[PDB]
Amino acid sequence: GKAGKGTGSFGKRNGKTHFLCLRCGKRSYHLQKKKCASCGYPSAKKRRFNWSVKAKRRNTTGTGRCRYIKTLRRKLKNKFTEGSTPKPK
Amino acid sequence: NVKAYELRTLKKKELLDKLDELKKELSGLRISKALGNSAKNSKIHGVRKNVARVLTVYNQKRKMELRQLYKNKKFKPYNLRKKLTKNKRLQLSPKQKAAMTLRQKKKVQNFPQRKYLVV
Amino acid sequence: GRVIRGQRKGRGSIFKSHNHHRKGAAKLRHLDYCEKKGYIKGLVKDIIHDPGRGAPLAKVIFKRTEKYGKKEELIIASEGMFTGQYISCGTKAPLSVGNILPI
Amino acid sequence: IVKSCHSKTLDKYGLIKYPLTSEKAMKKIEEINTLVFMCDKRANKKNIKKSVKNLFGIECDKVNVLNTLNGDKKAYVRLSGEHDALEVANKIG
Amino acid sequence: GSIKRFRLKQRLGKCRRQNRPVPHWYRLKNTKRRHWRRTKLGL
RNA sequence: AGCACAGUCUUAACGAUGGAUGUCUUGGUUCCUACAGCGAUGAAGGCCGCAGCAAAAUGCGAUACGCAAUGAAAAUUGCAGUGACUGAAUCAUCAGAAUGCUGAAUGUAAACUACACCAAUUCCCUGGGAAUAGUGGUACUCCUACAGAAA
RNA sequence: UUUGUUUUGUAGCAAUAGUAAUUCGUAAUUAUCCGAAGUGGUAAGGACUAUCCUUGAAAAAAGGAGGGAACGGCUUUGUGCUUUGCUACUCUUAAUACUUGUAUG
RNA sequence: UUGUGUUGAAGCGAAAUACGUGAGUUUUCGUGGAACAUCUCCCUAGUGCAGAUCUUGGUGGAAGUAGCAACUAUUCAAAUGAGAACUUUGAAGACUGAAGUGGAGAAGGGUUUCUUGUCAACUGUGAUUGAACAAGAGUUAGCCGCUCCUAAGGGAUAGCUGAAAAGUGUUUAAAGGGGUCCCCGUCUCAAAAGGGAAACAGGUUGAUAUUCCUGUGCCAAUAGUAUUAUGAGUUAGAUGGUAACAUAUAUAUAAAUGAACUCCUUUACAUAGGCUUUACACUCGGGGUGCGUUUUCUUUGCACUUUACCU
RNA sequence: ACGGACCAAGGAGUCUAGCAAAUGUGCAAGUGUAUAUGAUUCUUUAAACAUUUUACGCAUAAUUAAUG
RNA sequence: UAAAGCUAAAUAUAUGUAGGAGACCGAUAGCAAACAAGUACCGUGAGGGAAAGAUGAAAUAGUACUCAGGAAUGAGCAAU
RNA sequence: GAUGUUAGGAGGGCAAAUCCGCCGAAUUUAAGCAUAUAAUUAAGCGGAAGAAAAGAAAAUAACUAUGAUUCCUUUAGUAACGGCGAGUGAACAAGGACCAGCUCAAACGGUUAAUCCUUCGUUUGGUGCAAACCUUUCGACGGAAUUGUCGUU
Repeated sequence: GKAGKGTGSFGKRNGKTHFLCLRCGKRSYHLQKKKCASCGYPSAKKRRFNWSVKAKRRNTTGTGRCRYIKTLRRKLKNKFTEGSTPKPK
Repeated sequence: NVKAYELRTLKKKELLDKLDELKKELSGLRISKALGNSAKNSKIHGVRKNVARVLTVYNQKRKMELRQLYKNKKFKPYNLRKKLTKNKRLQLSPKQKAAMTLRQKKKVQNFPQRKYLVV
Repeated sequence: GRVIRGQRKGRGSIFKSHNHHRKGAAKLRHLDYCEKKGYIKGLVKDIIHDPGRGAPLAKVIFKRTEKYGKKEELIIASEGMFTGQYISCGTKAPLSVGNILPI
Repeated sequence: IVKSCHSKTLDKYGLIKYPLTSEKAMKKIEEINTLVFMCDKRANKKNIKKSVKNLFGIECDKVNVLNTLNGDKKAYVRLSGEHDALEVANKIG
Repeated sequence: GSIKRFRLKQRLGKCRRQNRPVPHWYRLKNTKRRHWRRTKLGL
């Protein structure tokens, strides 16, 4: 009819199925089944797949800040004992 | 503008008092900035850095005096004890790795590797 | 071919029973020493319609024997039983319409 | 785990950011004896009441709060009739 | 809608904040700009 | 002051449009070499913030485009402003301090800044003196030791 | 301490507010805001009648009842109980003071 | 190997009494402004384009052409402005016709809202307009909602399967609460239209209003001790009516003993049909007030004449 | 009959393994020094240089299912 | 001399990090990305995924002044 | 056995190029196709290290014999497998890199668990400015252990 296959039905496009997914922050959290389509947030694992190199590489490590590992880097070459400070003037 | 070495000799009381009055002056500066007044807007950076400095000195004093409290005692809190890598923490001690049974200890002691030459 | 309609029934997705307004399962009293060696009389407090089935059910109130209180039972009503009637259950219950006896 | 640094919970300096001086805020002071403040989002009615009490010698009658789109909380603070809202506004600017 | 969650409202405020132009004094030395009607933020 | 018909097509000169060509190159690619785990001591990832004027990127975490310390060491600047005549301005190093909400996420939840229970908690002086509704803890499985109940 | 007869009040809210007017420096004064009815449009309620091989949610929360466990106060003997001497006491709302971590939202 | 370059290299445009048969080579002028060649011999390859409905980019004739056609309809004068058919004001003619381009909301959007500027692009004609651009500002709740409950149902725990991933969810659960030894008992999420503690009126801004102001209320909570005060009851819990039942009016109907253990009620429910009551709506007549018609007629036509929640 | 409106730039028998033929080169009943080692070589050099007088491939002999 | 167990080296490394190179590519090439690139943007979602380098030695030489225009702009006897 | 917000601890997730287990195709080739091939591959699940895994003969040979594992040259496109079609395909010896061997069980020890752990103390000296760190052996306590720790081979 008037809500036919195309333009008519597109008028009823409200009520999204997906939302923000607190873990990824990406709009893929399926609201009805409470599960992220991008990372599977309720599950403990990350929902990666080897058949999508693109998807792997656009969210692997190093894509973000690396808030801690980047600090711990170069301590292998310094080899300072924890709690040590440079000798004062 | 205060440097980090001259206040290193203050007690915690006046250290906190200096922090408090410095925060109050920063708050006044921010109030003026929010108002139309804008002449003093450039001292906000200096006051903020002074707050950072006094906080650094106070926290370092507190941490050192807390370590003095758990000197030895073998049961320091987790933050006080070492923060190596997790697997380094779980690694066997060098003594444990070098530990040997009496049988192989006496074998090694009685027949060690020897240095020698040839004609 | 594809899965036929009869096959899809066992999946139990839309072929589950429409049971929202059912009043409960129709069961007699659980076997008890009273029922084994005597009569226990329950008062049929009400008779109601269970939307799934055609036979009316009977809300019957028994008095608990192990503790003070009243227990509620839903028993498929027999033709001719009426609210306010006492039905006896057990071996020694008299043979009359509505009573529960061993065969 | 023991903590050595002094607490970083939000005190008055940081709970109350600055007064609001927009046209609406400025008008409210003379008419309805109220002051408009900008606060950090983590504040609440009790936090704001205690903060203004111990930052300025003012006693609160009631606080109304809203969350702006700029990431802060706007607080309409009605002063009691014991002390008017204009001389305190003059005192702080 | 008129009724919103706190996180959604803060996200809307952040997206509005990121829509401002480059400061003029900085231009003495932007492209990630959106219009509410052309490109929906979908979030 | 005057004269060319118009259009269509061809040629040359000069220009428009366009961005080829040449020349550039703080980029890529491949090989060789060397080292190599991060996480309940809370990771990777995601949000949210942070500058005097500040959107992005970069950096950082309520001490928030940076603190302290160490080496260098006079600039830093768009304006404003800050600096010695060197713990000061700026780099570099980075061991100390600090490191928001989350996330394995782990008190219960989650399109909630929702709701529990247990210790009240934190700070200052050398037993007091203050301030705080704030702060910690509480997942599941398992190991070692312990406890009092069970046959 | 009862029954008949008047006045008052839009029953309090309430006119101080609104509304429509007339004036006055340009913010104030003044007057009105009351006598009756009809139609049945919408909504709700009530008391009913009828229909079903269709009988048309639950829980949080709240209430009623059945039952009858416990029993004054001041002092005292003896090992909560028996006891001696005296009687003005138990609940309920509100307010105040102190303690309690800061004792409304 | 041996050369060319700021006394201008590569490239490019036009060329040449030029050479070759030809791919080409070499020169001139102009432009260009920094590199270029090696034919001495050889090495190497991502090495030669007219096409592949080839790929990417750019540009044509079509062509100032098709077209700018639903929604009946515009006109006069003035203001602003560089500029006005489509900005504003006044007048007129009309439309929408309470099943409305009128008021409120939901989903969705996310600042489009308001004010002040403003016109590079957009607003398929214009444009001084604007949902465009710029700078500021704007969203106030114990009573409106969420938050709480449970539904269709989702997740999870115990198990049990499975290499795990996962599948099911009490299938041998020793699984929180209560009084004071016992009783009850998987957890958690899922409704902004279901259930549900409690608010009305007037006013106020440029933009918010059951949220602000004024006034008047209502709901929930209010720990322990001690004082007062209010009421009852008692020399261990009141009283009327035959009855249906009623009674505490203190600022305020607050108190009418009551455990364990139980049994109910409310919450709490379909559809159709008419009858009836009330409120709101509409309408008629009278009184008052203001306005309008008034060549003629008109004791006239129109507007106002109001009263919330709570007690 | 199909593709081609126009122009620029890009655009397609290559690389490796293995065999043969052809031709050039070295040595010749021998040929190839494999992996690896040494050595005042260590920008180039990841290449060049070297190999205490039955390693291995191919060839030097064929034929047979095969003992041979 | 099975049905028990440990063990370095020679070995591999389309990952991360840090170095050094090349008869490699030279902005339609080379990674998708020489740049604010897994960015903008598209899809409910899984995912898809660009375009975009060059003034000059020096802008611490980025166009002053005049005229004409409402302005954009244009012109100059003016100007780096 | 339970139960414990008893004391002290561990696991969980990310990351994968190399590495270790499982699970597991089809495109393709055969000029069709079904065994075969693709391939003990891709996808899927799980688990580690700077390497992993393998490893100290229940091995090979048949010789004048060799002597853990791994890797390189080769054996060798060979023996063999196969609608004996398409295709597939090792091992021993030989030359090298490297080179490393060991311990439980079982045996033996009872005029004596000779073992081990937890907690609390003592000093033996040292590098650090400090923070911290390395050595140290005398205990005492509470346990575990004869349903078997330790010593010998």
